[PDB]
Amino acid sequence: GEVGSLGLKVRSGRIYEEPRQALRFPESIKTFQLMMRDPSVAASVNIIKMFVRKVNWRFVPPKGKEKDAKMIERANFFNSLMNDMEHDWADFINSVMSFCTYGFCV
Amino acid sequence: RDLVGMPKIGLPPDYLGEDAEPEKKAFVKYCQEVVNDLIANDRAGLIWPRFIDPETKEDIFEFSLVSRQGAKAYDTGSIIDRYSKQIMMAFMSDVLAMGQSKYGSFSLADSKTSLLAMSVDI
Repeated sequence: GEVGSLGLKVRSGRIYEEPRQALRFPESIKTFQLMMRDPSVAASVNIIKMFVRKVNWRFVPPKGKEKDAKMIERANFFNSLMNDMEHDWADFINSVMSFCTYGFCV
Repeated sequence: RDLVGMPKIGLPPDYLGEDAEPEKKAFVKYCQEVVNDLIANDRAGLIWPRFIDPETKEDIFEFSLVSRQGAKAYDTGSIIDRYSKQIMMAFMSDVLAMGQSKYGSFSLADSKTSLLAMSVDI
C-alpha cells in the first residue's frame, strides 16, 4: 500500500511548485509569451518543434507475433483509423507541440 | 547631421544687416559665395582680414572649421550586424550570409539536409 504520498504542492488546486510568482500558471502564460517574443528563445524552441513534426508514424505489432494475421489486420485498422480522423495526425502533432511552450498539453 | 569640418565664418554684428554700409554688405555677399562654392580643388585657399583687437586680445574675424570634442557612444555598425544575424536565425536562413558549405545540402533525400531545406519540407 501507498503508506506515503507524492504531495507536490497542493496549495489551492493550482500547483505551487515554482517559488517564483511570475512563472506560475496565472502569469506563467504571459511570461512565456514575453520570452517567446525573444529571437533566440523563439528559434531554440522552434527547432525542437521542427524536429518533432518532421518524422511520421506508422503502427507496428510488438517484437513477437508480428506474423500473426490478427496483429497485422489490427495494425492496418489502427493506421486507417488514424487517417480517418477529421484532424490529420500531423495536425495533432502540431497541437501537441505547444508541449515546448508550457511543458504540458491536454 | 555630421557637421564636423563645416566652414564657419564669424563676423562682427555690424557687418550682418541691411543698414550696414555698402562695403560691409558687399563683404557679406562675398562670404555667402565663399560658403556656397568652396571646394578642395587645386586653387583652394583664403585671403582673410585679420585684426587682433587690443582689447580682449582676440581676433574679430575668423574662418574656422567646426570641430567636435567627443565620439559617438555606441558603435552602430556592430549593433546592426547582431540583429541581422538574429533575424536570419529566426527564419534559420544563415545560408544567405554564410553561403553554401561543403557539408550542407538542400536535398531532402540526402543524409545532410540543411536546416532551412527541412523547413520547406514541413
